[PDB]
Amino acid sequence: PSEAGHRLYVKGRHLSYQRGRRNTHPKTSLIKIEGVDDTAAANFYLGKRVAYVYRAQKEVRGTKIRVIWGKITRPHGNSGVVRAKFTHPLPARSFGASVRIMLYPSSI
Amino acid sequence: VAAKKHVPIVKKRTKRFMRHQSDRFKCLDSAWRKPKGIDNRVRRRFKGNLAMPSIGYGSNKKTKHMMPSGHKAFLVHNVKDVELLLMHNRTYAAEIAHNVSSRKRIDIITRAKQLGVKVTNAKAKV
Amino acid sequence: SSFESVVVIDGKGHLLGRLASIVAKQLLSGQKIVVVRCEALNISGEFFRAKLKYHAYLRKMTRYNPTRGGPFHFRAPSRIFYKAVRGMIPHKTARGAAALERLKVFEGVPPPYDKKKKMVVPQALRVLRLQPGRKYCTVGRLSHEVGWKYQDVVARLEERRKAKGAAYYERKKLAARQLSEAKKAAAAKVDPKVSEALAAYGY
Amino acid sequence: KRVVLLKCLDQGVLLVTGPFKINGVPLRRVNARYVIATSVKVDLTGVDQAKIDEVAQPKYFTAEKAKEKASEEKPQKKPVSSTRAADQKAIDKALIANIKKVDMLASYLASSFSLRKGDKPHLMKF
Amino acid sequence: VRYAATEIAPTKSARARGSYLRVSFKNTRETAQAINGWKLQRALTFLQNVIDKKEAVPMRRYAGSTGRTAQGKQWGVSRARWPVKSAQFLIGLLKNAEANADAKGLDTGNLIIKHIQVNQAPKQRRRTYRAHGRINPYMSNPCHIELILTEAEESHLSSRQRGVRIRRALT
RNA sequence: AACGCGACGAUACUACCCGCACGUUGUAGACGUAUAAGAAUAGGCUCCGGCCUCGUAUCCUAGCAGGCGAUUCCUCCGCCGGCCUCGAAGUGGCCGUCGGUAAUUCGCGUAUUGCAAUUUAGACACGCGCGGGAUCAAAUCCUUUGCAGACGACUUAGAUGUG
RNA sequence: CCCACCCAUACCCCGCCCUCAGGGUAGAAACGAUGCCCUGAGGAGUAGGCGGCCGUGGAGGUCAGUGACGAAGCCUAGGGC
RNA sequence: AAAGGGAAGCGCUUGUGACCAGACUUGCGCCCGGCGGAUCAUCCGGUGUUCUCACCGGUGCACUCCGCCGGGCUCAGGCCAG
Repeated sequence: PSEAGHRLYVKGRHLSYQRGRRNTHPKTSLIKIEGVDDTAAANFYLGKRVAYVYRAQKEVRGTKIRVIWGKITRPHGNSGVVRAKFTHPLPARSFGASVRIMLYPSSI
Repeated sequence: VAAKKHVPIVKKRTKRFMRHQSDRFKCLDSAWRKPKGIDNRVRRRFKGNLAMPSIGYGSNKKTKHMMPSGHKAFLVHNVKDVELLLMHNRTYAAEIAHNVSSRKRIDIITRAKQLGVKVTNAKAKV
Repeated sequence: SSFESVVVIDGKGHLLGRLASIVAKQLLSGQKIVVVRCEALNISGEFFRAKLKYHAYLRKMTRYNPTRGGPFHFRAPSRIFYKAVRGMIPHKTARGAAALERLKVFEGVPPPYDKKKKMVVPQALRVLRLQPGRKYCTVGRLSHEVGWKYQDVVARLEERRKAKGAAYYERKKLAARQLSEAKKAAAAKVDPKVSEALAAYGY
Repeated sequence: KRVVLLKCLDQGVLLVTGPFKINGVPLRRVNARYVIATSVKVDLTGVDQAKIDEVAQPKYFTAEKAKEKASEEKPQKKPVSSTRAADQKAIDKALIANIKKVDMLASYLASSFSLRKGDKPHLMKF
Repeated sequence: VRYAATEIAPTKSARARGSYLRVSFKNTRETAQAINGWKLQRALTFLQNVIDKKEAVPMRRYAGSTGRTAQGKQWGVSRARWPVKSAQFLIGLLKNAEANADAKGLDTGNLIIKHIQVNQAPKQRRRTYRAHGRINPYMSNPCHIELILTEAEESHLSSRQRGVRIRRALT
């Protein structure tokens, strides 16, 4: 049989919200995408959809898994950190949580 | 019937303005009171404190006093009062008064179903 | 930038503050970090300066009751590294505690980390950071002088682990050689079209 | 999955096929924003553009959708119509005929794409 | 009269009540919390042991600056006492409830104390004399006791989700 | 350390162990969540030919989330049993059996989830179940002791006896 | 010295609210004209000054007002403005 | 039912669990077929009015009107979205 994987997304880590030294704006999140280190590398992923996946307690419509969706808006800084805007702001417990950056909508 | 076409109803703020220390004293009601002390932090508008009501929170004039269904409430006590909404079944919804008896409620609900006007709490006393 | 399940770092030849800052950033980002051999960790400057710093740290204690609230002086090199890491982390927050539970520090290389691949951090290496002629000290030596009792036990455990690693080294050398003549013997039976296409593509 | 584009429809829609005997993907529609275009181009000398136009014609895939859903509601496999089957055969016969000329292209189009460690899509060439 | 536990029907349950009883509210509350959820005969035996200085009621809430004993280890605490007056009052109420249960015809040996509630009765207003011509209240704090014994005893799926369920059902 | 750890003895049950049968069971958060020399840096590695900025590397990676049947190959993986071996917080090596296995080629199926909607897929611990294998124990209240003690707590003794 | 980056209620655009300002609306198919329509600028605030609304008890008029088929009152992790 | 490692309470923002208010259940307009009736338009007499407009009775007699029942077609209809 096949011994291959099935990953068609790219991994990321959710760092924090858009913030100053004290004030924090959860309307925009900061992500590392795996393997990007430069603003030019992060310029590819602008406009790509992004999904954060978590588990709940109750069973609704055949699933215990909920997804919050968003898109990558603009680069941040110089180290390839990207800004993401979602339909709902991310939980603050998700600092250090893995997120799935899609390959679509593609311009290739 | 269905409400008339309107702009999207937007609410600038949905959380109620609480009185300062109304959560700490049971002698203080949750109704809004302006702090008038010269050194009160809410009055001096320090960050992290309670906001005050202002005229910047006022909702749109086109969506003013409108329910999310797109209707404006009209308090009704009798059949002659619900007949006043013969022209506004697309913008006005009848709200039955709390002290109206059950038979009069049934008569008003029947007349309102005839007129095609929405009753907000027509499931009352059934 | 590569995400791993857990990253094992040999503590030998590393600088305390720079390594601590790097691993603290990794822990707060969400990367699980294990640091081994904290006895071979390095601090720049002359050794009597570090002795001044640790004895000044020893001076502090709660006056009315030393059993509560006071600065508790952990003499182990791994615990000194843990204090340096913790000072760079908001440890009194729930996020800080949930990051600190992702860190483990040890003296020597306890099993089964002895049979796992160890990373090194170039941004904290002494040979890549310090100028020649500048003095340096050993965290293990400082710990031994300030009261850490287990220098010789770690020494003999590391000696036996190095003997076993040497045995694994001649096994690995034998495997590497016989793989080399395996590839050389198989090279005669490779299809020439496969050879040319692989050479053109880059293997 | 790895498909071959037949022609570009309107409003971001592409009309593709597997072919069906290689990987199992029939005549289908996708969107241009949800695909990655590779450098491999299957040659189309021998495919019938009349049937390509008929399958690209609208209401082809949705004319019997309601009827099929009402028929479907032990599980049973949904019947594929003879028009779809004959059209798929007429498109893909020349498709495998052209594909088998290029070496291991059938294995490529049968294989599904997956990402391994170190695969950076901003550096990968498609 | 209405009890606090209105959910329990009186068809297969027994009840007992006592009002304006000159017994300490705190001690009675602790004894009720000690005997709550118990078999009736075990509760009667335990209350007799509380009188006979053999089993102790643990002092849980109203326990400030109270004594410690070896008999609290049966409860996992260190502070426990013997409120014999509350014990006597509760045996009186429990025997009244047992008598009511026998009058109803229920099985006495299968009854457990499902409900028991002690509330603060109106207080007895005595006075005491202090220094400097002062008078302070010397009030008693009575309690209302009530108790009840009972017999011991995939929709709105998406089209794609429907499809994956059909396919894994087929295969 | 009363929220540090180790070893040992006895463990009644709804307790313990084994198999599979799944969780409106929980997890600072799986998606190939792959990769062991030591040492030096004004020096090292080796097959002893030579090599060293470079991990930009190596392994693995194709098939209904990966089927069925041949052609073909003796390659890889896994569960058990034996012999060794592994104490820094203990696990790996060989042999034997069994099972799976495109390295080459071909045949039948894939549709209809309707133009994207997490790809519900892993690990640990926990719980309810059966079908089996193994075992019939302690502690506290009580009496007593004074090597102890405000009370708790501590040292003792209570089952046939040197009580 | 050079390069890039982070962010305030600070500045630009847009929406909304209020205040102020500037305009139009009758041989009226004609308006809570005390109304409606268009455009622009500004929005902190103690002592202080001014305006508009909300609520409480009672009186005249009116709603051929509500009500034992339940008024007032009270409770309400239940709602709307 | 829930939280608690030397305070709680509070603002913004998610998440978790529990509980709920809206909206929708189809309407509008044609083309057919089948029903049930003549409240069609003209003319006449009377009545009241805005003095040219309506009502009433004679008035239709089925290619005209008014309702109902089956279809078909067009349009507009709630939320989240590409």
